[PDB]
Amino acid sequence: ISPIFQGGSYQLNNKSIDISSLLLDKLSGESQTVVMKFKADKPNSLQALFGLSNSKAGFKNNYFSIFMRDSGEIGVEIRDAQKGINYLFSRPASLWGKHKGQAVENTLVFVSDSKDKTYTMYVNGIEVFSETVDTFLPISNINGIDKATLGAVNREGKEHYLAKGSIDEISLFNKAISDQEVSTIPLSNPFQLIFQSGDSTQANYFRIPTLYTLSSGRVLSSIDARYGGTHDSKSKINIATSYSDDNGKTWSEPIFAMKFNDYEEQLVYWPRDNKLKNSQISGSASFIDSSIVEDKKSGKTILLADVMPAGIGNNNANKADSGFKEINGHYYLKLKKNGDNDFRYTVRENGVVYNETTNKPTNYTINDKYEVLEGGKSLTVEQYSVDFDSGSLRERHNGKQVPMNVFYKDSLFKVTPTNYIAMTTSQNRGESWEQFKLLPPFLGEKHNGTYLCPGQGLALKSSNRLIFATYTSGELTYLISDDSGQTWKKSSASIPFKNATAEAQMVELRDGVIRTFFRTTTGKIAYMTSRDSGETWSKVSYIDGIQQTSYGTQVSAIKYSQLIDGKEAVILSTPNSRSGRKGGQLVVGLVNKEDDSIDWKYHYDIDLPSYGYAYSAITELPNHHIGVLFEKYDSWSRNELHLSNVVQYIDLEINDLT
Repeated sequence: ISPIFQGGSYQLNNKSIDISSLLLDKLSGESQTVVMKFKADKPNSLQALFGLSNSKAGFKNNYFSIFMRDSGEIGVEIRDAQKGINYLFSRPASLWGKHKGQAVENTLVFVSDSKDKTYTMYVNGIEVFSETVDTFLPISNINGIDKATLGAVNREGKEHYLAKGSIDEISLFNKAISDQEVSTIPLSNPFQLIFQSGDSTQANYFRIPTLYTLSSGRVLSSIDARYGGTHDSKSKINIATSYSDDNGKTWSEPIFAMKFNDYEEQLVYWPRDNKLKNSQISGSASFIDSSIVEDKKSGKTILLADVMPAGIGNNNANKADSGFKEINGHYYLKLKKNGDNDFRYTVRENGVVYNETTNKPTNYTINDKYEVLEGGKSLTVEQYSVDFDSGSLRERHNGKQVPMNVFYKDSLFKVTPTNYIAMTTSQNRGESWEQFKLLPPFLGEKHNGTYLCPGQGLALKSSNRLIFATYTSGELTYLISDDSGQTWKKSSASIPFKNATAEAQMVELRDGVIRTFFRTTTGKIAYMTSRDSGETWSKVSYIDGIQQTSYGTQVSAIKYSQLIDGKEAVILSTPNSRSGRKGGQLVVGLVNKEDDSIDWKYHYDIDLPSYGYAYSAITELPNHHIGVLFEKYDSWSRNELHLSNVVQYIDLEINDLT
């Protein structure tokens, strides 16, 4: 249908605009849609874009408003004191501010539906909330409404929540437009989604993006597909991938690189209230943090990820146990059988389950998918599904049988409850992935697995060497393969930290020379250098000019193929903030050939200093543009848990950065 009101190009410069005469007598019926295209690249701390209020003495709490915060949060208030109603619905991290230095036109659609008694908010094509209430309050049925306002709310004759921004277009409709109709509204997005709610993964949440440019020109991405909200393991999480064959313009429907089936792949709206938001799926196996590399020799793509058995995460993982038993320099996965108190079994060559107590093979074998076979017959377990119908999280059997896997809660044979690293490969550049294999322990049988550094592994340009960075207490542990990932060895590099989340990414400055940039606990990004293709490592230095929080954030880094200002260039992606995960930047550094020092010369602001920016992935696209896939929210903040579609992709050119 057509709007009852439409206006545009309003400048909001800390002075409200009265549109009462134009709008108020147009409002009819109990359902309304507001469509608003607006920019706010210098917002106040808290400002209203649009208001409908009773401006009279004594009715200060009788208003409807659409508001935003300088955190990027968007929301509404719907208030009527006589009805005893004070609704506030909002979601953090819902907005863009600037892109390539220009103010972003956000497209906001708010639907107030009397029939379904539901309030729904979309921004930039993403539904950020949908709230159903028992007692519906039509936004223009607030008692004594007499003002329609842009850029403030009129309360008792004064301007509250004054805005700085612009509204280039605002339309109102006396109808609750359908989800279909919403989808036809043109957008001016500076970003795209690769993975998103409702896609083939059926995860409502995503974290830990990666990007890697393959030699064919295909760009590959991996990610944590997180089902039980955005929580780290323990949870249900799979590793998903998508690729682009047109320099990042379009992306394939995701497939899984690593998945478990003990719990259903469920699209769930995880609660965000303080009482339930820490609900965590507690009985599922999971994967977490992935990294990609391409091998020149074989042509294969290799993907590593951490693996967590059922109910396990890094916090409750057995730190004193690798989960393997050493027998003559060979390592075998340990297993515990139903009823036993110790691990009296191991998994041997060809997957033969072998009994340690009496040194003999059983009738059980483990197949390639880590599934349990008895006499060659597949054992099964009943799958779980999760729900909040009872008012709290329940995990229960759903009637479906799935192959029995040693990483499962209900399995006859269970692995050690600790963290592992697994590897999978693809021979068709991400169209399909093999069944994963566990990597051996690298620091002894009584040391838990090191933690994979998410992002890219490193393929040395002048050799067949492949390196994946990992970390643990007191060191970075580089995993090195010279044979297409068939065998790995470690190279330990001491770092002056106990228990740092030392997520590290590497760049090859020149042949055989690797600089690794890593997260610390000091508020500064650290680095070290190898000049022998990863065999030995320098002491640790720190970057000045970039700030992180005490707890830190993953940093992504690439060696740019082209010279800049006549010099070799490295590009880092990180939040630049001592306060939270926000103020995202790409920082361009020029290498000094005298000593391999780096002058951090250009800082490109991804969006506002106050808008969220967390884990990130960067890659040089085949056309020499830069692709960035990043968490556009504060993934540390306990206020920004469980948000949909905040991992987003943008395309940049070097001239944008400089």
